[PDB]
Amino acid sequence: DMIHDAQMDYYGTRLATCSSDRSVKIFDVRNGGQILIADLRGHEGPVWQVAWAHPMYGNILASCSYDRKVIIWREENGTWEKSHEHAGHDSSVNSVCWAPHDYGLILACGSSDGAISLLTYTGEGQWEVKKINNAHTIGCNAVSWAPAVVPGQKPNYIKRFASGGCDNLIKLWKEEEDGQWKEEQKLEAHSDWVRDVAWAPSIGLPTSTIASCSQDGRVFIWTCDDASSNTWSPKLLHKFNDVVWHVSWSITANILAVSGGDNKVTLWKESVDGQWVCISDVN
Amino acid sequence: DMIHDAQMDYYGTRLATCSSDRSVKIFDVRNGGQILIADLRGHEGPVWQVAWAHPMYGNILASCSYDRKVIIWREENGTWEKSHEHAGHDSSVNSVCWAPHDYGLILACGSSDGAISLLTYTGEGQWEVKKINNAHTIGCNAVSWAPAVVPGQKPNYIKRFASGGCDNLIKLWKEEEDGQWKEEQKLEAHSDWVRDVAWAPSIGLPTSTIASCSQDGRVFIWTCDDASSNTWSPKLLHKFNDVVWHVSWSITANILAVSGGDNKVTLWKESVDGQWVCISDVN
Amino acid sequence: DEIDNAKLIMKERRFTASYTFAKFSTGSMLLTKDIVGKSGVSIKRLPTELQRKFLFDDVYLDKEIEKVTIEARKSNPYPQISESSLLFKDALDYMEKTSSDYNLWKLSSILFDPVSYPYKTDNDQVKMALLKKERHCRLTSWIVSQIGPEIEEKIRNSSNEIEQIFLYLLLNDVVRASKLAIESKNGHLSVLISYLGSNDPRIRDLAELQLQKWSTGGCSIDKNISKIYKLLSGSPFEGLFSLKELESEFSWLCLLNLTLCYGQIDEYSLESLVQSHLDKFSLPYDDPIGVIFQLYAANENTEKLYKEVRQRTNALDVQFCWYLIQTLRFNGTRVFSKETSDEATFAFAAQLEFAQLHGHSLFVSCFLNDDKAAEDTIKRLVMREITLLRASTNDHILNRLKIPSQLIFNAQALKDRYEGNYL
Amino acid sequence: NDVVRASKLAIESKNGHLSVLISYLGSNDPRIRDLAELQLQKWSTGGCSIDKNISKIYKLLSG
Repeated sequence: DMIHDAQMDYYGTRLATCSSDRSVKIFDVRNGGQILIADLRGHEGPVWQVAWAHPMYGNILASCSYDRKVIIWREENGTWEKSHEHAGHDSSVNSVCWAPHDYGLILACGSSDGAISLLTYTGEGQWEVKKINNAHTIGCNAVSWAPAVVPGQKPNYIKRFASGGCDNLIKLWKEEEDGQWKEEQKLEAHSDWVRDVAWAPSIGLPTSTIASCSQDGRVFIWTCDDASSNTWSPKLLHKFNDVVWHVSWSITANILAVSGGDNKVTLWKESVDGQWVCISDVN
Repeated sequence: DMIHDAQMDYYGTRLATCSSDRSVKIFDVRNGGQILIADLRGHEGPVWQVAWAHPMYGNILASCSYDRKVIIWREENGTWEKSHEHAGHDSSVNSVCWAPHDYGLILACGSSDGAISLLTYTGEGQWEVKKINNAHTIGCNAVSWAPAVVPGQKPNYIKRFASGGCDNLIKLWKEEEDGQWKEEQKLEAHSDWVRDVAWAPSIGLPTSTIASCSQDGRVFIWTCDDASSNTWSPKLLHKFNDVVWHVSWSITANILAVSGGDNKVTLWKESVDGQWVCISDVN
Repeated sequence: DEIDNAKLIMKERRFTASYTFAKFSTGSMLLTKDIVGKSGVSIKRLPTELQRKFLFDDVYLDKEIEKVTIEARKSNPYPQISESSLLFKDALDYMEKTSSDYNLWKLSSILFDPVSYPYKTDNDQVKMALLKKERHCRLTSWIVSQIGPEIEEKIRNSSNEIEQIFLYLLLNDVVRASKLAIESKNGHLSVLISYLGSNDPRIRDLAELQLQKWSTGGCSIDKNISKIYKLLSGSPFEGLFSLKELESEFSWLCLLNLTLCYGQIDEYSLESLVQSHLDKFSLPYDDPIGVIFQLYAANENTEKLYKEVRQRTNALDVQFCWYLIQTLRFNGTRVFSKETSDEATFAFAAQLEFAQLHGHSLFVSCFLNDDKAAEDTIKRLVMREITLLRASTNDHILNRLKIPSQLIFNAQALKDRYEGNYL
Repeated sequence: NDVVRASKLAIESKNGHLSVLISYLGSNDPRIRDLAELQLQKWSTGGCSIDKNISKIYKLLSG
């Protein structure tokens, strides 16, 4: 009936989907045409967000759900099975996201109880779970990983990742070089539930950005002028008289796709003048 | 083919129209249905804006044009004729507007040469023309009259009226208690041609406002807190990636109808929070 | 072969292919250019954003006038409201008992609509303590009717009689909660359950001083027998064996019923009492019956809260806002500003404009405090829609509202004058 | 001795002031006591015009 999130695969071939009926379908789009392939059923509640892993580790898809569980589906020649599952949270799990392929293979999941887990991968069917209890007050909705920025070979990374919640704060995070994550900062400006948070992927440029949308109907694009400037100054994109649900970044012109409001979808580009404009409405 | 401006009459019965074919048509809308009545031809060039006068003076309609002339059409029992004409400007005449019915019957016309005329009415087929030479640099586009605000009986009014132009400035004006108009102030912020200027009619409230749109694609709402001192602080409504053409004020909730951009028309309302939002798109 | 100036004039003006226009008109209706008109003037009207059926019937607008006293202001003849006996109760009748509406309304009709002794006893220390409670009951007696199915049914679920009792208490049903205590051979409960309705420090301490000892090395006691003793302690949520844990399965409004029935933590005003429950718990998002409580809870900062609440206010109906501010303003119930009042009166009086209902527009508009704007609006509203306000909208409204004689004649003639040359 | 269903009714009939007393009924408060009795005495003057039931109920408060 109604689908929730749907993300295309890496090389732009398959396309995973999931909706309230607890079913994660994986179509495949060779030449504009859709063609379902598998229907992975396994959640006692609707599935929320879905995320494909970097083809560097075979072909992996991961889906989270209101069933308090997260499933990771592997593939071994047409064989779409479950190579692991993680039910380490007490409530719904609103979102999932994979860390840039350099930090290895790490999945970041935020639940509706206010926690966050971080599945790292170790050799075989084994997954450790360094978890962040009470990271948000009422719960967590969005999780987005900060771009893979480089500092013996295979350097240590400032493994950061943001995440907004129901407490109205968009907390950034950092892996302390010892073992655990400590929230590097909180971002306030949203007057209601932070619906989604998206770490715009640095086009090589050092001006790292981040965008967020919430029930109030505002989309802010937070910014760190420089590196270690500790500073994130929010700027308003636009306020609609209804809630904004998702926000994803285009890949090159930093075109923000704003999904929220009137069942519509808008696009925005930062103009040569600092101000953000709507380039087109989508339907 | 393509119409330019079209304004309904006072009691909401007739509806004057005009388009590039130099023809000013006057339909009449008794019960949602349109019904043309007269086709007043009289301009050697397309007609731009049109304006109905207050029924207090019989039924008058006035249309300006690129033909450097302004026509005033009277009515005397189905008799739609011309009771006067004024060709006092050297170029196109982009807009016309009637002064609040208290200042008598005055028409304000701005031409493309940079001037402005002010037809006042005296007893019979006679019209004086106190004109404002070089009021704008490249030309004038919009003319809007300030609300009829009250200060022997029949008090003297601070007869003001704004008007944007091609010089990017939105100059307000004032009738010096002697006889002529002197520009009370200039309003800069528009980076290109001021397309239209609309003096939002004070809902009894003393917070007089004004809105303007221009080729840059911005709409500013100049709000002023006047304690006898001009201090008009512009605020941005929205910038579109294309030109905005017209702007008219609703009559009670100060709902701004924004006509410009994608052939679309949007509506805006100042929310309890200071920021302006789009309430609906019109089509 | 001659459309060359339509390339120079169109190009000399900067006039691009996409030139569109839209303008509102006095009748408060926009005109955007669509190929859908003889000339191309799609004359769309502006949608009211108001949804409540009884506004379209004269009987309401009519009857609701009789509720007021109109008097010309001190700076002109334009009418303004002197005295209005307008209670939320009034509204109750024109609605159906099912909608959250009847609730939101019937609730305020309790929280704010005034309570009163019916006979004529005059002991202020008493009459003040009676209404203090007549309101107390009326409120719980209501919540008992909302959590009704919610719990009444949760009881068909338990082969644990002790738990059943505690659930019967939740429904402020001491009688059937006691009938059970005895019928199960759990008599000592029926006793306490008796004291439950009143405040006795002996019992208070006997339950609490008891509870403290219950966490030593003495288990196998029902979570329910304790929950019940807890109801005697006085404050069940900030308790030594708190009930804050109930939150997971009981809708917030059930817990509240507890803080109001057993939660008497102090013998003070009900208003701040409600405010106490809120301090410990959050509340349903987008819920009007919820907001209404906050509005009743924050008693002195009403306007400060209302305004503060109005920023996430898509739950509180513009008509309700208006109606609230006015039932509070004309009964002396709460503190409201002139700016906020009229601010929210244009709000409503405008939707009614947009709903071609100039009976309501004009009527509401008389609630304006600003003699300038009041005159200002009325002159406008009438000057334009006289015919619409005459011979059939029940024939009188204008005079019924003490409008000015000169304006009626003045504006009327103006139109007959107009129609004079159109016919 | 069923105060709860006796009150649910008092309010459902637009006879609210009862539901109030019915509340005090379960406990001893001299204020109420006198408010019902001092009231009753006045009820036999010239207006012997109220339900035999409303009185019977106030009577339950007299003591």
